[PDB]
Amino acid sequence: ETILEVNNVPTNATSLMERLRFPVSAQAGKGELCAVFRADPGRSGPWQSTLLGQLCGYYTQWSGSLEVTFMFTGSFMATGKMLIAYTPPGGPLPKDRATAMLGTHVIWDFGLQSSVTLVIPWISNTHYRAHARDGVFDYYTTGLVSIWYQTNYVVPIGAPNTAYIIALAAAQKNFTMKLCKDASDILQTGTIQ
Amino acid sequence: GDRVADVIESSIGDSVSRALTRALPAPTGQDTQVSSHRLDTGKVPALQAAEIGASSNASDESMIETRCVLNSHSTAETTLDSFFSRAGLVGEIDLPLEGTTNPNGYANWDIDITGYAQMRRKVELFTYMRFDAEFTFVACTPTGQVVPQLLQYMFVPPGAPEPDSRESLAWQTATNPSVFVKLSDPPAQVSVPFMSPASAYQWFYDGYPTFGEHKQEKDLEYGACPNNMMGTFSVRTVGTSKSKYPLVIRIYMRMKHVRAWIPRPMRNQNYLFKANPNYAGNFIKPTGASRTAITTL
Amino acid sequence: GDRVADVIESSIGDSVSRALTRALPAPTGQDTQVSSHRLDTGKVPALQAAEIGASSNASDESMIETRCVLNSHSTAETTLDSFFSRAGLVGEIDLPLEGTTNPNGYANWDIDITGYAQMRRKVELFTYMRFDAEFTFVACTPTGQVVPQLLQYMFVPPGAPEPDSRESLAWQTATNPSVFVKLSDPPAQVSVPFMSPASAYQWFYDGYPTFGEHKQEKDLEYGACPNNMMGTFSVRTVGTSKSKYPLVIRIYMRMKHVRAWIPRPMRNQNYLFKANPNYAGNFIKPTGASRTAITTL
Amino acid sequence: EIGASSNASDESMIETRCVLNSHSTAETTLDSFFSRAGLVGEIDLPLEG
Amino acid sequence: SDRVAQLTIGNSTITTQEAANIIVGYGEWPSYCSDSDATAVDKPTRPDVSVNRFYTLDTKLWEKSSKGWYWKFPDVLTETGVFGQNAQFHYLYRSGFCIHVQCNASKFHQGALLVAVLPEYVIGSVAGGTGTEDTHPPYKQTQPGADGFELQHPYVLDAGIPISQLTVCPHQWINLRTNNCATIIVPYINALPFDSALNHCNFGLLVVPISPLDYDQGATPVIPITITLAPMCSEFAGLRQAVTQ
Amino acid sequence: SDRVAQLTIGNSTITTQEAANIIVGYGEWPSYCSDSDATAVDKPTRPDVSVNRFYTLDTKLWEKSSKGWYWKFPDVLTETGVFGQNAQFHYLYRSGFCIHVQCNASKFHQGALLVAVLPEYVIGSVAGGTGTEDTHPPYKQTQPGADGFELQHPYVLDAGIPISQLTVCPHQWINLRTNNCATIIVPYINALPFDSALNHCNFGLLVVPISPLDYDQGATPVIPITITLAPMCSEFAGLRQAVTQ
Ligand SMILES: CCCCCCCCCCCCC/C=C/[C@H](O)[C@H](N)CO
Ligand SMILES: CCCCCCCCCCCCC/C=C/[C@H](O)[C@H](N)CO
Repeated sequence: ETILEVNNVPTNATSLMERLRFPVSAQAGKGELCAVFRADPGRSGPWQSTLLGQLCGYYTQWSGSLEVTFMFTGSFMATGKMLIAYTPPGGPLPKDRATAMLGTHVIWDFGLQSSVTLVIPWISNTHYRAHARDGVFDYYTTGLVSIWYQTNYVVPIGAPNTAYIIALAAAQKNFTMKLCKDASDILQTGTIQ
Repeated sequence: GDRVADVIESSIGDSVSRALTRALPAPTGQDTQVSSHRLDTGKVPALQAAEIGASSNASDESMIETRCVLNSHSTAETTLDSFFSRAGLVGEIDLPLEGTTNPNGYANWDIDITGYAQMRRKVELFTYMRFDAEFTFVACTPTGQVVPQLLQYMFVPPGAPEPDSRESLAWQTATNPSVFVKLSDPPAQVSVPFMSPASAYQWFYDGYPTFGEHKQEKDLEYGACPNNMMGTFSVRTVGTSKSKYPLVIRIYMRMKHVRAWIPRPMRNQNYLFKANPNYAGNFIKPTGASRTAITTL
Repeated sequence: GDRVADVIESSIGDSVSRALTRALPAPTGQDTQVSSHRLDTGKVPALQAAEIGASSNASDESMIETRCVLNSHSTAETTLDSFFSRAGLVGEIDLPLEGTTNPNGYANWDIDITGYAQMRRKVELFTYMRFDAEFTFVACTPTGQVVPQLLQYMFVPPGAPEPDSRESLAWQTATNPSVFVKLSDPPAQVSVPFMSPASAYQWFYDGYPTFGEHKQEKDLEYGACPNNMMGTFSVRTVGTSKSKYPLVIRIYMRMKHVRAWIPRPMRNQNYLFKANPNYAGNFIKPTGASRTAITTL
Repeated sequence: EIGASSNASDESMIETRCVLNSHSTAETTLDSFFSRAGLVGEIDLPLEG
Repeated sequence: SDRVAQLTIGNSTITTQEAANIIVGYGEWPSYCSDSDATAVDKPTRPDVSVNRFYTLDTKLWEKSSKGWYWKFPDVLTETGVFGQNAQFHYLYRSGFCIHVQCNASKFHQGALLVAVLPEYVIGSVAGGTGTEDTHPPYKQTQPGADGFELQHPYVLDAGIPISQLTVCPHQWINLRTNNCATIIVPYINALPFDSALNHCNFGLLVVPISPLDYDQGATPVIPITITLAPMCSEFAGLRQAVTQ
Repeated sequence: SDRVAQLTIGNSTITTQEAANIIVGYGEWPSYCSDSDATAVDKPTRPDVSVNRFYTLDTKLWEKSSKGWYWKFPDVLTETGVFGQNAQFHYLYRSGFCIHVQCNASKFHQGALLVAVLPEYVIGSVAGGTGTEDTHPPYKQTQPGADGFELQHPYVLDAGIPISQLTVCPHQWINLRTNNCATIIVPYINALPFDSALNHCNFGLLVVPISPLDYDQGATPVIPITITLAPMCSEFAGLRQAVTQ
């Protein structure tokens, strides 16, 4: 497990560190949306911060199921429920929670166990997936993950109103890579000397 | 637990393929048996019915009076390896001193074997193929002479950074396979495995790679099979300065370890585009030759 | 043929109902065992959890010090037959000499037992019932005297022609069952089987009988169960001319061979309509009696 | 918090079929990853310089 | 343990950490129809994993003056996903259900909910106030859909039947001090082996707050209530074209 | 006998009295995917009787100057009944087919039809007549739907491939002198165990009149052609919300 950068919005040095977590807070109880990200490990995006993603950048073809673990770092007195959905390839981004439940999903309940595991099953037409990118090669897309509020983020008097969530990513025991190649990014601008 | 009769006796789940036909060895042609005259009613092998869709099965022994011939003609030369394991031209790369095509001394060639008619017609007799390959690189100047020049070939799998100049950093080839060879040497020859994410290459693909609205700009996606995109082949002249000789490179491919599925009709029109079965609409010609009348030769 | 593991090991088709509970004989009340004091930690039968939805199972022996009582009190009187096999009034038919209700000397009474509160409250404790019936017809004049008059009762199953007059041809009863009886005789008594197309009568039906738009006119269909429509009961005075005495008929029903399913809460409001659970909205009263304060009796 | 990767599998979360996985792991070994040549140094021998 | 649970069926999973066991309706698990009880002759369909999954329908707000709500089955699902498609295309229907109700608050909130399942829950009207009018409930009241409907007289449950005796039906309590979820498993309840999924409703689900919600000013005032449910052992028969209602 | 046949599957039945046997595509019956060939991990659905039934799509008129038509699979069914619903709701798809073509006339009519099945039938364009233009077939030509599409150059089949060699594909003839129907059974043809039912089309069905229709004035001039087909051993996987296209 390594930290996954779902919140890869900030870019300046004074704020690089909050790309490692994203917040939750009390809402109006209408099934609001929290975050979305794709499920390609070797593609540009959130997965580039993981060891699995960096290593898969060296191989063109992969196959296997992934796993994502979310850790809640609120106060002990805070409760809530969330819906975490995986949309299989071919479908657009869900517009609301009612549409998003129709995919693979898990209901997360805050308690003495801080973490939950969302397993991204291997659902594909081919035995292996080549590395797609922008353009017509996206026919090997993997799908989407979105996190929706289930009930609310309820907190008593005297505890903070905003809490942060840390996400960790890895691969399962059926994961495999193939066709070793050079990595896409070169960490040198001139002569290293 | 199954308790209802329609589930107990159900045939759902049968994963085995019922085969009506089986393969039989045939090293030589079939022999001819002795035959004699026949004068009887009710048994007629001459009359058939082509409507069913089956080839007529009347033989020599049932129609004319024949002798016994011990046929020993081999069938070894018509196998898939014997037909396909022959090298042929599939691509040319030009490296002129001055020009607009490859002015910098480097070139990228996307690997596809539908660029030349001789190979394309042979390979498109089938729909799916699974094979290994053998590539050969013959390099010479436009006048055909051999000169002391050092070249580098690099295989770039999809997803790797494509070189953009002769001094690009991608030429460090820490992971990509590469070949350093001189023009005075014999041609370079390497062996390439089967690289498809699927179980076979398909030369025809009736579909689009992505969802969405299929407008005019998003129309070239028809027939574009992502599983036949096998990367790029990059060439360059080794050196920090410009080369002295203009060079032409021809690539020859030889198949081996071949398996094929689903034969289809052969092409009878001139080719126009790559990965595109379009044909000249206003200039359609017959498959064969013509004659003045049907009653004369 | 099943060949895939997920079909071979599948649990689809299990038609047997897994029962967590079983029936045990209980002819008398349960005995009381001797108990003594207990002074220990970790074992507490007094504390429960009503959130689970289960009745608390602390007994006498676990809370107070008790003696041994050999309970021999029978439970025979609370059975379904003992509770329901008692006759009660379910319908009245009036046959006046002059009037607007039944002016012709004949009447049709649709058979339904939700017309009288005493029987309706008892029968509506449950949702489904399957039973046999016993009907009794007590006939007398409004002053209660018995007179020499001959009557005919006819049972008309649904689909049969309903009589329209005292001289209708339907009274030939070639197939319908009928009873000819005199008022001077004892009341008529007949036995009726279970007649539902389903396996039980349901007193509540959350649905409509037909498809279509559910507008204002097509709104009474709610709660109307066609399977409880058991036909009509027709009465008349035998004769070609008008009768001499005005008569009143009371029908009494007694259940037997009873089975019941799905108990539900008992009614606590006054009834208004037949086959209709409506209640007076502006006049809601509590289930029980009230008192001035919670700390006093 | 313990520092261990989560060990929930496919069979414990969703309803799955039986797949006979025969995908080799031979290509990710240390030799397969590292036994490829690459440039490490250049030496220049000019006539004047 | 007993307070922690995880329910997985199809491609969905529900976890909880404040459970209160599981109630099995009338001590019976859902099951298929046997050959001695079936009456129709055509072979029914059993789509299995595509319909037996958890569906989340909607969210309701719990306030200090809320009276209650009810949902009708399978009217809530007659228009959701593959189950809704099969229910529209087919004439017959047979299935059980697994209901999960979510409602969470803090340790400084209080209140109690009664979650019950009442078969053949016919809704009565107020009969025009005085009671001389023969009215019937309108469409939005008898068949509210997946959005539910609010009780007007929760003391009588809109049928003239006291709520104090609703616990004779399969039920669970949501007491914020102890638990934050409820689960009831309902087998198939009917007097017929198969019935229409569009005309007939088998049961109704009641959620009535017996103890009012109360908290101190400053705590979170938005306490939602969520309903999640999954059909079990579904069968369909009598295939024809689709009908809207 | 051989000229008489009856095909029954699901809740449908087709009878004929002028059959010409049954052609089995490549000598193989449709079958389910095995555990050693499957690659996805979730459990697929097998709806069985609700999708494996005969669907009648449309009727075409045969004239003296008709050129031919083609249909794409399973594009013809992507929007018909429970099969269409399942194909829209799911990501993956796998099935075979059973095609029956109806065309009848009198004993005084003549003509011949070639009914063939060509996998991966990519349709090419005329490339602007001269051939210097890079055109691609539009939507109504590549994916005509359940209404079919008419050939423009039947001698080349709109792909530059001669029709005289179309008999290497599974085929039957409709010769009005002998028969009035054709049946071809196609297993699953693909290089992948599962594929999309909306983006990818497996094969195309060709009906080209090789011998022109001819009759004497006074006989019936309206000779229709009908297509009937039934999916076989259907599987679906990757359930999500429905997508229109
Ligand atoms: C240092 C080695 C340089 C030589 C690189 C040659 C590698 C060739 C890549 C594999 C070629 C696969 C054969 C053809 C596959 C696809 O079907 C074609 N692209 C068809 O378009
Ligand atoms: C000559 C015989 C005349 C007597 C006719 C009495 C027959 C009675 C018919 C069967 C009664 C069934 C008992 C009640 C069934 C339904 O549930 C009720 N109608 C409820 O509305």
